[PDB]
Amino acid sequence: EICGPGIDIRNDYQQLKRLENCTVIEGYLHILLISRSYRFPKLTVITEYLLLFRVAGLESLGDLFPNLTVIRGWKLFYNYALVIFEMTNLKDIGLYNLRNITRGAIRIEKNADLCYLSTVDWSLILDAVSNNYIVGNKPPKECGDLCPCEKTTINNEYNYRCWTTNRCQKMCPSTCACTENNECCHPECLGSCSAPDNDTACVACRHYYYAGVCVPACPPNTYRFEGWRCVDRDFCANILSAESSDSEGFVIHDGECMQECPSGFIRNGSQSMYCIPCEGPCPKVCEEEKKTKTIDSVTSAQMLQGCTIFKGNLLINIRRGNNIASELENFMGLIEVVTGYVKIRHSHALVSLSFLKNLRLILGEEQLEGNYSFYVLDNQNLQQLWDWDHRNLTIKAGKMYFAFNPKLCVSEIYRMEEVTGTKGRQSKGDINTRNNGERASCESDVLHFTSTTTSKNRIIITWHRYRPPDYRDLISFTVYYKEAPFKNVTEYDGQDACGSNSWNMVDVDLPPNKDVEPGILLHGLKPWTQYAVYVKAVTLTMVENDHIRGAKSEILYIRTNASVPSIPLDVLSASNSSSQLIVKWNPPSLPNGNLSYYIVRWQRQPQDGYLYRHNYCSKDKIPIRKYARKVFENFLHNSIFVPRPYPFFESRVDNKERTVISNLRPFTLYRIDIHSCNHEAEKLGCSASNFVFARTMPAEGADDIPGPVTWEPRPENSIFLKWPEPENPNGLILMYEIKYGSQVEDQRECVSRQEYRKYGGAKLNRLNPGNYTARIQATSLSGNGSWTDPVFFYVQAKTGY
Amino acid sequence: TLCGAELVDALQFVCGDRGFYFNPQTGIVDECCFRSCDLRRLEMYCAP
Amino acid sequence: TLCGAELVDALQFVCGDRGFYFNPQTGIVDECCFRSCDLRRLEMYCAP
Ligand SMILES: *[C@@H]1O[C@H](CO)[C@@H](O[C@@H]2O[C@H](CO)[C@@H](O[C@H]3O[C@H](CO)[C@@H](O[C@H]4O[C@H](CO)[C@@H](O)[C@H](O)[C@@H]4O)[C@H](O)[C@@H]3O)[C@H](O)[C@H]2NC(C)=O)[C@H](O)[C@H]1NC(C)=O
Ligand SMILES: *[C@@H]1O[C@H](CO)[C@@H](O[C@@H]2O[C@H](CO)[C@@H](O)[C@H](O)[C@H]2NC(C)=O)[C@H](O)[C@H]1NC(C)=O
Ligand SMILES: *[C@@H]1O[C@H](CO)[C@@H](O[C@@H]2O[C@H](CO)[C@@H](O)[C@H](O)[C@H]2NC(C)=O)[C@H](O)[C@H]1NC(C)=O
Ligand SMILES: *[C@@H]1O[C@H](CO)[C@@H](O)[C@H](O)[C@H]1NC(C)=O
Ligand SMILES: *[C@@H]1O[C@H](CO)[C@@H](O)[C@H](O)[C@H]1NC(C)=O
Repeated sequence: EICGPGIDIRNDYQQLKRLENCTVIEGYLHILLISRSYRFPKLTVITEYLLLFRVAGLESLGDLFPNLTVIRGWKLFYNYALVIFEMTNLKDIGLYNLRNITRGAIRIEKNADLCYLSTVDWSLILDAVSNNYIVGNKPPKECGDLCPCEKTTINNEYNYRCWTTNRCQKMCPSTCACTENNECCHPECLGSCSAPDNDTACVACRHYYYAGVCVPACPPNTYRFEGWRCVDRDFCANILSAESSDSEGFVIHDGECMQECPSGFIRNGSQSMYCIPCEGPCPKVCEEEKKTKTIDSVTSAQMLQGCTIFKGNLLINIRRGNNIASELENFMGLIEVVTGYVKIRHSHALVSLSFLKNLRLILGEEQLEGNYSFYVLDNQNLQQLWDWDHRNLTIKAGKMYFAFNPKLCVSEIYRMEEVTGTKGRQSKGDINTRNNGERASCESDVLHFTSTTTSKNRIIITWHRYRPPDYRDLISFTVYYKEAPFKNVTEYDGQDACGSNSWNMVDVDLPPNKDVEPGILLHGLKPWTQYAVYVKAVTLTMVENDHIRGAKSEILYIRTNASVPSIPLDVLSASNSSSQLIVKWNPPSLPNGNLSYYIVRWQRQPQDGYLYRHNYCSKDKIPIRKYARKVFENFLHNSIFVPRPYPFFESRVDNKERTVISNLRPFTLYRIDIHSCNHEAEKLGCSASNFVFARTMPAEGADDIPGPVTWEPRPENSIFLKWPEPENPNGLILMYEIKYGSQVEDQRECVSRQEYRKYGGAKLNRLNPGNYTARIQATSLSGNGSWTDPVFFYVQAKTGY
Repeated sequence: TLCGAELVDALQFVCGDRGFYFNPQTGIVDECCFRSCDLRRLEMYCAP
Repeated sequence: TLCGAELVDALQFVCGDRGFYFNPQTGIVDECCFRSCDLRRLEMYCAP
């Protein structure tokens, strides 16, 4: 009896009755928020994970599932195969038949009455014992882990192993997968054995299972289902994934029966039970229930995001809107094939259809009345289609109708049917010159630029004076400029006459004096940046001749002059060793040219002069300087509760943004200046410095006493200890400590650095007679040194011969 | 705002014997713990 | 990020003997304490 594909028991205590027949639970198991005696000896295997949470009244897990042997953990709950969290009244994990947990780890948390945690050797039940989490339970010091058997090494200890107070932890002998009492199971077996080394007598199969047999790999005409058994071809032809609009059956792939084809695979036509390898980015076909998808807003086009093929019809009716050309191009820019027709009606905001880029095929399953597959009408601002000489298009069936598109030149739609392939298919009234191309300026003159002058942020550019075709026409100019990273720039990139998507526009008038030519000064530009500039003429014709001409200039690419680069970004430094400093950074924000190299500088910083003056045997704190469960509860709550509906040294780094400085004074502060030059830094000069401070590693063993300690008797019953000073300490020696005593070095003397500078040592004054031992330790800025070797001195009771 | 074990205590209190319904990880913590939620929002996490 | 007395310690360290210049309460705390600032931004708070 298999139960699945997911058991979620909660609220009602009596709802647990759903496990009365289940011997295997396909999927996870949830026993949550439960508030008598229920026994389920049938259950032995759980494929995924097991979760227990806030079950009141339950005292042990053996009360419910005594025969639970294997938790395969095919799919894990936050990388855990068993979660026992906030279980009140629970006293022990009574799963005394649990043998193997195949995958995930365990998280046992917040069980104030749970014992027998350390009595379980989880190293022989699961593998990833390091990633377990057993915190917040009843402390083993305040429990009483008592057995009523065998034992082994747990961590560094050796102690007995028991699941509960009546049952021990069962183990197999070293000769073997064993039965109840010392007989090894089959190699393909797992857990216990109804009979020794038999395929049909296994409580749980390792690898896979089929027809009562523990098989390594599935038989030839069977496939992997879930992670423990094998099913035939007709079984997965009856499975149905979670219900959606694009929900279909399961697929057979790589001898496995999964829900959907893996990444880089798509379902084969007709034979929809197998996955065929699509080489490119496999399509995301979008199927909508409504016959004709109307795009009357940017919010309506959102449902077409990421679609490759569209099974339906497109009706574009965009009157108003925001920045539309860049927005629709995010949604509809990936659509490549339209099964039906495309109608652009009343789309006044659209000046170009360029947002339909990858659209290379329009079929014609359904066509508008009159057999039309492409139908545009009343587009007062559509200057151009998406049909420029770069894009491809193919309309398989249907005609094209164009009417009341005034800004669209009639020559552009004649060029469309060349690639479209419908040259002589339309009628004489489908494409008419009367209401189309009415306000369009097709054949236009050419404005010629005359001179360009470039700085680091200003550009002066002038074009030739333009005499209009008629004497009466009032003439004005308009400068279109924008930052273009590279040259593939089209003149159409906005929407309507409000599309501020890209081109910056400045209206400059024709100068009064006829000797000076019209020009424009651009101010506030990024240094070393390629700008696309072109000028258009504003010819206001007094005699409205429908032989519209106009003037337009070539796209001129102008790059400004380089400047001083920006400071390097985020300078971080560390010290992996003494006399070494590693530093990393990011390229500057505004490089202002091609990056060539970086110039780093490091300067020795002096030790603090205030540190040398104070007597640190009186101060309590000596200064030290350095070198170089909620998130799971949120996941458990987000899943359970578902609501109902010194000089400077200088070096140049050639390529990378990382470098290591060598030869440094150990435990010394350093200023790290980093500059960023470019190709024009030889004349302009390299950039400024983004600096940081870092201290090297302390020289290990360099702040201890470098010689033996000597002693000399002094007046009274005194002893004058004398020891050499560390030549190269880690920064500075602040104080010394003398540890002396007769039998135990009990007395301790503090020696300041100022005291040592006067006498070269310390005088232990007035001691009781007897033999003594002494040890001295130097404390530097990085820390203390090691104690010296014990020196032996005696205090005579009567200083004499 | 209710969070953690303090949250599930109020959830068991509001539902009481009614229980919790069950049948995209922007769950109740991102609703009643990250932001302040009233008890009417909590009750909608119960059963019918 | 540097804040409070920890901040003015680094400011006196960076400027040193150079001093601090002086001559809309979105000051240095809303620059070097609210957000992370590098030592180049700190040095611009010193004197010439
Ligand atoms: C902004 O940067 C622009 C380049 O990105 C500058 O445009 C460049 O300007 C220079 C000088 O005005 C111009 O001439 C360069 O090439 C000449 C030919 O090699 C060179 O003249 C040589 O011969 C002279 C005698 O025959 C001799 O005296 C001289 O030393 C040279 O050996 C001239 O000196 C200079 O090397 C470039 O052709 C021009 N480049 C472009 C692409 O237009 C512009 O001036 C900069 N403007 C500012 C304000 O900084
Ligand atoms: C529980 O049984 C599984 C059976 O697969 C054991 O999994 C082994 O895992 C290691 C490491 O990934 C593989 O090298 C082995 O090949 C796996 N075994 C088999 C039979 O394929 C797992 O080690 C067992 N755990 C315990 C504690 O016995
Ligand atoms: C600083 O002093 C501590 C103890 O006062 C030193 O740590 C001891 O090091 C010895 C080895 O020489 C060990 O046998 C002891 O067990 C250590 N004791 C402790 C409490 O750690 C430490 O080595 C000294 N610092 C340096 C750089 O030598
Ligand atoms: C120009 O073409 C290149 C290569 O296809 C592309 O990286 C770039 O984005 C294009 N320009 C624009 C403005 O999209
Ligand atoms: C001190 O040590 C010496 C040598 O071990 C020993 O002879 C002597 O008895 C000890 N005691 C005194 C008081 O000198």
